[PDB]
This record gives sequence, structure tokens and C-alpha cells, in this order.
Amino acid sequence: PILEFLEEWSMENLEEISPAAIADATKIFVNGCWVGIHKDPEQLMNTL
Amino acid sequence: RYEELAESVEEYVLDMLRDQLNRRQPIDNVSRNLLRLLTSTCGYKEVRLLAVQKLEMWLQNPKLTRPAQDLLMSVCMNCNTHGSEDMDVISHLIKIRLKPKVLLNHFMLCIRELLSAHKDNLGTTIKLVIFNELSSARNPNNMQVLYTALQHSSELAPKFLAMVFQDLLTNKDDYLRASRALLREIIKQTKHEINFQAFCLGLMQERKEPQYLEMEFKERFVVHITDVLAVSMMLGITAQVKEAGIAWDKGEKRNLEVLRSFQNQIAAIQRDAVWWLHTVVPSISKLAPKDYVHCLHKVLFTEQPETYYKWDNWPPESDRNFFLRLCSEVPILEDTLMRILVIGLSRELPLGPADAMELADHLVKRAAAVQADDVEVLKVGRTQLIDAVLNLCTYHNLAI
Amino acid sequence: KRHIDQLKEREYNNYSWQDLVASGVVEYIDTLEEETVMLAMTPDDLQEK
Repeated sequence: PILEFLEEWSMENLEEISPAAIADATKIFVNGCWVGIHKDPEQLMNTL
Repeated sequence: RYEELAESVEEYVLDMLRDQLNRRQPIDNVSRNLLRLLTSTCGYKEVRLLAVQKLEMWLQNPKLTRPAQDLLMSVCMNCNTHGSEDMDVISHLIKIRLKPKVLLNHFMLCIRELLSAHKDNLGTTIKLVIFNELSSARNPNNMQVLYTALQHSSELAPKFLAMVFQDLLTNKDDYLRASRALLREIIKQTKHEINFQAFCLGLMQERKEPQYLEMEFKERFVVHITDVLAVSMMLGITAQVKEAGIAWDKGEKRNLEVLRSFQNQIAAIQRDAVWWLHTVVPSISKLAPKDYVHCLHKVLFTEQPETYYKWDNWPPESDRNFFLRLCSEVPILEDTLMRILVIGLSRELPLGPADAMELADHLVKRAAAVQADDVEVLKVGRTQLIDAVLNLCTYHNLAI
Repeated sequence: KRHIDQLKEREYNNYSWQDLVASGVVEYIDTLEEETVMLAMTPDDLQEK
């Protein structure tokens, strides 16, 4: 359910995302494993 | 200007409305222009449902507070058809939850508008709110929503609430404790601004639907109705009424009017309950003589205190004596007296003449114990009460 | 102060610590999250201005 909620939200899985434009975004992990990155770390931390 | 093109216009609007709402957007990407368009297009139940689906997060977004409030009030004022879409919109609205005080006040005004939109909105909202309260999805706004509904309709809201309690009691499971706590807390938040007499009348009204007419615990339902009536009788006492009773016990004539009006309501409710027992209760079901006498003792508050609290233990031990004394000390009515005598003389009604006359004696003594110059505690115009009393002693010319 | 009012009248409201969790005043904290959150020792004494 967490995976589905993030996928619905503005999260981009690592395979699609451009490797270059990656420093700016904040990485997100679930149970250790890396799922993807998000441009704005805010507005989702408080939402969660 | 588009009477001939109404269907095409509605479908065409809904097309792009669905497109825009379905497009995956971040919260900040929502446009106040889009919110205004939705507000203007709320005339359609589909638009009002799509809006209420995500209205909670739109309100939570501070940047969209005013347009979202406008959308909410437009939805409320356009929700006047009481359709299935309207019911779903009400369900979504009650699911919504609002933290801010100002937002809560605006929501309450919008709920007033929604109730005014259609008459059945009141009953539907009460039913949904009480269902939510019974379920585990309690909304911290349910109590104040019901408070505002009662304010809007001080009588029809109690009536709907009473029928819903009847539907809960008819339900197979024993909702006695939950209903008692529910009404207790509801009264607590509403600060007792509820017409207890009107609510009791709503509970008293017979139900004609096959679900009630085929209920296989009719006797249990009647018993539970009596129990909840006694609980409402208890709750009728406020802190102010407690103070007035204390003052009367001490002989002080301070705020006696509150106590007198309360006792008048109590007596009227007791008369209504006696009328119901006499007329409708036999029609609904044929209770055993012991159960019928027990219910009569309860409604007249001549029953043992233990049975009152044996279920939920409420009220606490301290409050029981005071509440019982206060409710027992009430005036009597000629209608109550004549109904008691008629029931006693009624062979078909399982009440012996001796028991009926003994109960009448006890109640008359209790009313006389309410000696008050300013209150017509004992007022009877008909002299046929004497004849009925004398007949009650007739032996079956010899009398016991 | 409202919540404690209902809580103190237990065994009648069926009011539960789980219901408190639902009300969202209290929450579970693990050590990882504790690492990056300030703590107020005594609300009666610390948070007060």
C-alpha cells in the first residue's frame, strides 16, 4: 500500500528518471531498498 | 439560454471536468480558476460528487481555502434533489474532516445550507452521522454537525434521530449500551438544547414498515424502548436542574421555574408513554403480565433502582439517588390517572385492578409530596375518576 | 482538556487508547525517527513560554 501511494504521488521510479537530473532531487527508500527520487522533499513528509 | 442544449452542454462540460480532475496533479497545481469553474458548474450532481470526492484536501490546501469554501457552499445549496448522488455527496461531506476553527464554522454554515436545500437532507444526514458514530470512523465533527442540525430543526431532527434509534434497537444485536452512551455524549456536547418531549414522541410513534412489523424480538424492542426512555429521563437533568433541585431541597425558591418546566416535560413524557403502553404496545406485541407491570413501574419510576443501572452501571453510584428522587418527584395528570384506571379495569390488558389502584395510590402520594403553591400538581376536572376507582374495587353487588 | 474528559469516563464510552491514536494526539516513535526530532521534557514546564 505504501508503494501504491507513492506511485500515485509525484514519485518517479529510478528506471525512468534521467540519471543526470538526480542530484537536486531527494532519494526515497522503503525498507532499505531504493525506490526512486522526488523533487520536493517537503509537502509529502507532512502529508505522510 | 440553453434549454434545448442542456444535455449536450452538461455532457460536454463533464468531459473536460473529468479530464482535468483525472489528470495527475500535485496539490499546488490545482487552479483557483478550475475551482471557480466547478463552483459555477455545481448545478450538476455529478459535478458536486466529483468535487466532494477531493474537497477535503482542497480545503486543507491553504492557497485554495476561499475558492474551496465557495465550491463547498455552492455544492450545499445545489444539493437539493436528494438523489443517490446527493446521498453520496453527503457521505463524502461527513467523511471530510476540518482542523481550523474558522473552517469548521464555515462548514457548519454550509451544512445548514445543505439541510435547507432539501427537507430529507436532515434525516439522511442524521442517519449517516449516527452510522459513522456507531462505526469506528468517528469524525471529530459529527457531534457539532448533529448540534447544528438540531439547531436548524429542533423537532424534525429529534424525530429522525428517534426513528433511527428505533431502527438500531430493532437490529438483532443489543445496541442498548452503545445507544445509551451515544445519547449521553450527544446531549453533553449539545448542552441539553434538545426537545426531550419531541424526541420521546418520535420514539413513541409506531413503525409501519415490514422490517418492524416482522421483528421477532418485539418484546425486547419494547423493553429497550422503555429503558432508553428512562435514560433520556435521567439525561433531562442538567447542572442547572441539579442546582434547582438542591435549592428546593433546602427550601430556597431560586430558579424554581427551570425545575417546574422540567417536571412538566417529565410528566408530559410519562403521560405519552402511558398512552403508548395502553394503545400501541398491545398492538405491537403481547407482553407478559410481569413484563408489562415492570415497564409500567419503570415509566412511573416506581421500579427498583437496580434494574435501571444493571446493564451499563450508569449513572454512577452517587448520582443515582439524586436523579431518581428528582425524577420521581413530579406532578400528575388527569389523563395519566384515567389511563391508569382504564388499563387496570381492562381485563385484556394484563393489569389487575388491585395492582392498578395500588400504582395510582403510590403515584398520587408521590405527586402530593410535590406540594407547591405555584404548581397545579393535582388538577382533575372529571369526577368519573371516582367512579372508575370505586369500580376497581368491585368483586366478580360486592366489592373487595 | 476535552479528550481527557471522555477518557476519564471509561467503561461507559468504550473510549480506548486506540481511539486516542486515531484522534492523533499521541504517536509511536522508533529510535530512527527519534534521532531527528526534538523532545519537550515536561509540557507543564518546558513548552510554556
